[PDB]
Amino acid sequence: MASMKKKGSVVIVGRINLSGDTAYAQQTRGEEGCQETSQTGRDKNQVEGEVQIVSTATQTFLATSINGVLWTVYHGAGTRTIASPKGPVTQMYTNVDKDLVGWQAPQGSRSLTPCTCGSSDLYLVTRHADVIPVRRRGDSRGSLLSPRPISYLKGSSGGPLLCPAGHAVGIFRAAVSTRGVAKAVAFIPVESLETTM
Ligand SMILES: CC[C@H](C)[C@H](NC(C)=O)C(=O)N[C@H]1CCCCC/C=C\[C@@H]2C[C@@]2(C(=O)NS(=O)(=O)C2(C)CC2)NC(=O)[C@@H]2C[C@@H](Oc3nc4cc(OC)ccc4nc3C)CN2C1=O
Ligand SMILES: [Zn+2]
Repeated sequence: MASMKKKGSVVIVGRINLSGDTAYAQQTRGEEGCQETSQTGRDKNQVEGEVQIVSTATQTFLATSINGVLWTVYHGAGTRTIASPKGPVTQMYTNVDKDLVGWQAPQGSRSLTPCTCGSSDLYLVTRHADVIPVRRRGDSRGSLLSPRPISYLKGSSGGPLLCPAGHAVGIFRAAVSTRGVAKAVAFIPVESLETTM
């Protein structure tokens, strides 16, 4: 009982910059700072952008702000708090049935707008700042126009699927793997987010 440890907070360690004409990943915190911040839950770094790169002590993935909520996957964050300037912040959404969690969007972040376009021509943003065209195939699935090994998608859960106009259509959740090649992806649709809200 005196032995019991507590899990650290999720920590923002970077972002995917979609500011200009060229998407690129930026790192804002190194490994050691990440571990220190995960234990204290005190993150004093300025936050910017819509797509954050986040890490725990053992995993790294993405988190996306939509409608003032920073969304990510349960299989990445579990029930963890997220580090913030005033300490660990408790999740305001947790749905294991959707593989979905969410915190209040960090101060200084920018939120994506939920898509109302009804378009099936989507774009998946990875942690390496790749913008991958994806054709919507269902309420929660889409196919990569150019399949590639799952290695290229690993670590991008929690990243956004965007419509042509830049609206949020869903949160990247899983890849459908066929002999190691990712031909389709599964995502949490924004409407499922808007419902949980
Ligand atoms: C829908 C399932 C489908 C039928 C697939 N079948 C086949 C044959 O392909 C199929 O299983 N695919 C898998 C191939 C993996 C190989 C790598 C894939 C690469 C990128 C992928 C986007 C990524 C990702 O990047 N994670 S991550 O960021 O690296 C990480 C681990 C740090 C966080 N998601 C990803 O890895 C997921 C995680 C697992 O899925 C779920 N866990 C949970 C857990 C929960 O509580 C514990 C509650 C709900 C839940 N719901 C899921 C759907 C396995 N995942 C696959 O994608
Ligand atoms: Zn749209």
